Amino acid sequence: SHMCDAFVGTWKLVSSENFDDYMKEVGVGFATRKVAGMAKPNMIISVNGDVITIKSESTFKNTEISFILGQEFDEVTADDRKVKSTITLDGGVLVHVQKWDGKSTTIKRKREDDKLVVECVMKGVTSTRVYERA
Ligand SMILES: C=CCn1c(S)nnc1COc1ccc(Cl)cc1
Repeated sequence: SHMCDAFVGTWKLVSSENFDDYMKEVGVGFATRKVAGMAKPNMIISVNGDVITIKSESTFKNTEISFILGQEFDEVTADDRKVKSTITLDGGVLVHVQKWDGKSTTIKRKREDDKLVVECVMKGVTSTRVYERA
């Protein structure tokens, strides 16, 4: 009974494009790029009241964020950046902006057919990561 409804569930990574180039743009080092690029995460999304939780479980590094839309929070990313994040809903798309060290990256998550498509942008470099229901 909320529009974030169509994101809720357990999702498994099924394709990725350009993720190595995105990670380079972000500043991820060689060994982390290689190990992280292998990972096939499951993404678990839930909602409880105003609080959204997004968990990522993988061979590389389990993560979990909980947040309220529009309200900034601290996040330690899988690659160990300490970032300040704000997530909003813009026309049905969850828009996640991460700021650190004067840099910014945006991760958009949207439902498209039976997929959840994740677009990660750092400057001119975009990676597209497609998830299907587990
Ligand atoms: C950015 C995309 C969000 N995401 C997806 S989709 N799968 N894993 C992640 C978490 O972000 C990472 C950032 C840098 C590295 Cl090295 C590894 C993961």
